Amino acid sequence: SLCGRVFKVGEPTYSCRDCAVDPTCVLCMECFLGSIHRDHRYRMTTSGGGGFCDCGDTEAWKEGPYCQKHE
Amino acid sequence: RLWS
Ligand SMILES: [Zn+2]
Ligand SMILES: [Zn+2]
Ligand SMILES: [Zn+2]
Repeated sequence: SLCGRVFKVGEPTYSCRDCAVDPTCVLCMECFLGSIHRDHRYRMTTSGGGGFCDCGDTEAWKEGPYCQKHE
Repeated sequence: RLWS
């Protein structure tokens, strides 16, 4: 019911510069584009692999902790 | 979180 995605090599990753609690907080593309943060200032990277999507971690986001799929 |  929640995301829990582990990033794969080459996978696009997004952080909301406005809402992230700190610079380690990130979303997969599915969760980013299904969240409020698609209309905010963001930082996109291409993943080296490993790490995980923070969708649903209510302590990672100051607003919009979930996307529309996982709410 | 990002892996680093
Ligand atoms: Zn996700
Ligand atoms: Zn999600
Ligand atoms: Zn945001």
